[PDB]
Amino acid sequence: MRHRKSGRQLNRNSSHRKAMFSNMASSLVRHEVIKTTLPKAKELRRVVEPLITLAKTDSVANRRLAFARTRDNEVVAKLFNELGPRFAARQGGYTRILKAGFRAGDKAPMAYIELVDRPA
Amino acid sequence: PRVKRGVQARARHKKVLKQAKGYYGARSRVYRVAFQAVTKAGQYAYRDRRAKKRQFRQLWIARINAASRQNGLSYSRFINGLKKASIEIDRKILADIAVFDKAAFAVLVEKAKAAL
Amino acid sequence: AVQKNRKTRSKRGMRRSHDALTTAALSVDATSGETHLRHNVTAEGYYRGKKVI
Amino acid sequence: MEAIAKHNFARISPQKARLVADQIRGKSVDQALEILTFSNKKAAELVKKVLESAIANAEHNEGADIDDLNVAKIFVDEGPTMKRIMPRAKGRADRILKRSSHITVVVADR
Amino acid sequence: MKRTFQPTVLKRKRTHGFRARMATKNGRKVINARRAKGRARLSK
RNA sequence: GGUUAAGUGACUAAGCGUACACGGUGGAUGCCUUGGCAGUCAGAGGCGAUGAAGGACGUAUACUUGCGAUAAGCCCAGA
RNA sequence: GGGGAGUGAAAUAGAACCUGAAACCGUGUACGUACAAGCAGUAGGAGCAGGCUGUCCUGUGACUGCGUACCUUUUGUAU
RNA sequence: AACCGACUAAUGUUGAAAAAUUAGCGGAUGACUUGUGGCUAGGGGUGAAAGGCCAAUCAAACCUGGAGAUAGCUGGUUCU
RNA sequence: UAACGGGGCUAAGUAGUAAACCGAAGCUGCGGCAAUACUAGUAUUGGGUAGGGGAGCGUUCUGUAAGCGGUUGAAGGUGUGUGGUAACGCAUGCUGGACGUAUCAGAAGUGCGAAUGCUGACAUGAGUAACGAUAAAGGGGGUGAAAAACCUCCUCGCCGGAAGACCAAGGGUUCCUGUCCAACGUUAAUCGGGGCAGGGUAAGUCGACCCCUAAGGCGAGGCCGAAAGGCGUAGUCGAU
Repeated sequence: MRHRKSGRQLNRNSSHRKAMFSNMASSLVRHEVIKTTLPKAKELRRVVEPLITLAKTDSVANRRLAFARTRDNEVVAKLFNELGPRFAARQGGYTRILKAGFRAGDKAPMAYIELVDRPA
Repeated sequence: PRVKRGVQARARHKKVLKQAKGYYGARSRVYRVAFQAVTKAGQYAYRDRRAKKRQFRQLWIARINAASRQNGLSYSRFINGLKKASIEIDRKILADIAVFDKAAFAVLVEKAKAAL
Repeated sequence: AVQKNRKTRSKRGMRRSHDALTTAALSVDATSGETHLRHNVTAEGYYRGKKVI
Repeated sequence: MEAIAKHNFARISPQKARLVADQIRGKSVDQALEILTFSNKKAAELVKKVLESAIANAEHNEGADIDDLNVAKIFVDEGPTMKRIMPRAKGRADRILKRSSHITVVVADR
Repeated sequence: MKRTFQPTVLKRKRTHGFRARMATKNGRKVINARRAKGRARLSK
């Protein structure tokens, strides 16, 4: 029935989804703009935007939390050194999804997702 | 000598197919179904050439009855009247008169009434 | 399990009466004048008049 | 002025291609081109190539302008079928038909 | 599952080879038959 | 003329049918035949250790045909 | 893959190649068809559309009557 | 455990598979199991015996021939 | 409903009387055809399975025919018109591009809807099921006409007494490189065990060959057997 339920299965196990989103967040922090399928973009917001919020308060605790959720030291550094400071004032909506047609191979609805206020 | 059947075989099939123009589906396209169809059409056509003669006479009688009863006589009494008056106008004509010359029909009815 | 009578072309056609395709919602970008799927970026990277890619 | 492009022996089922042909039949060339551009159909890409060849043919082989052009006639005809064999279970083999299609587009300034 | 054809070359030759066919009367009958039929391959 | 009422009622075709036109597919038919079939009259009625039948592998500036390290040939005589 | 150009007597003789049937699949046009029940026709029949010029021809066929394929095998088959 | 096997169930039954998969199951230094090569051949072989097996075939293999066996049976049998 | 065919009926029921009418491919009328008798007319007759009998149509081939028709368009194909009781005939537009064939005879591989017929083609189911282990992907970049699938980088996951590395067998160029992407590849493919071309396999010591023999095979003479052969000595082969 799925009444009032949240979270897409994305035709995946939980452990896979968790892995996939951890990866995808790392990619988005690293490149600041990522092309994915639109449903994955929409889910990614629920993963990335909380990491950015965490990164607004710099602490050994919070860095370790971010590390736990990303397992990437380059990402954690960029989060706490760059992205947190950037989005300090901003109250949510750190990312932006731009729909971008279909993928050639499977005509999957695709979208760009990017950080807001990219210096580029 | 060896005889190939093609050219004549096709002509037979085509003859039937041409007779089955206008039938639905297979019955106009496919020889096996068309043949059956063209046969039953011939059967019906034989039966109906007979039954046409019955249907038309029923129609006339129905019309003559209408007209006679408008002129105050039953079909059954009108035919007897005419017979007794020695009037030998067919139902096909009577029914034509009942439609196209209502006055004449009334005359015939008046003649019929007198004979009864 | 299986048909007892081959289906006519008519009835086959009747089934495919709903098989027709519908077109995409398009729009034209203000700046680039490029047609695009409405709500989607253009091929040149515009969305609602701004270069976003 | 008429120009006709054909794509003979196109690897696409006529039934599939015909759905896209139905989308652009009677349409202007500019309108047809956008309809095919934002199609997700394989058929739309084959058909778009034919339509473009037809437009080219009218501009070059005739004297015409893309502006004054309509999909005058479009049709897909059954091409030859490559037969192939698919193994099924219990040693049974089924035939696969690889249908092909002949796509014809005609464009006309009228 | 183990299927019936479990080839070894040696067993193919010793059974169906030319020198095997030629060794026996009835084998030679086979070679002659195949040679008469026009068979490109007389032996395995 | 308008309003109202009553009666009546075309114009829809998602699709489908029939007919026609023009096509596609397909490869029938017709015409054709460098192949067969049945004979007649002749020939020759065997080939093989002087290594056959049939092959393998080669051979010219893949396969078929020919040839055999003298390898699509060498010699000789006629034509 | 095609369109021109060119070749050819012919290119819907263009190598997927003489002729090019049927099944089967399309596009176009006319007519019918969304209150109507069944071997799909038949006898009748309005309307519409083309011709020809309306007691004509062609196509379609609202509506009405009638009407349970074929073969085989059987005492007997819509079966 | 490997390896050999095949007791139960579910799936599968136009299979992934003309006998399997998954979970369990038996044997597991022996009358064990396995490779290579040998031998036995059709009223014949071989069988710790099920008419089992002898190339996905077995109360008499497969191929070719007799051979167009025979078929008081079934089907079918073509223009007016 | 469902024991009038229905509606419905108190007569539209039942019995009767009178005079009507409807009603069949019956009878009659009118036109036509045929069979058989008779003398062209009469008269009778013309449902039909198994089956008997009679008369024909058309096809291929031979003569007729070195004739006749044909590139000024044959056969075949496809329309149309027309004729006959029918099989079918004739004419003709278009297509087609070289044969056809009167008449009268002659001879048959002489007529197909069926045989769970045979061969090919093409339908229906249906754009349906499925796309072959639920070990799993995500992203950046590249090349390209095009990238979910190829290359590359960073992450993730899976096997690890194997899903790694070797060898024998078996296969046979699948190996490597360049190139191509039609078909093949259950999608696409720039990729491939696919196509195409070129290249690549180096031994005193590995293996084979070789020496040796096992089971067993063959087997000079031999023994035995209608023939074919069987068995077997000396031998000679035969690896695992």
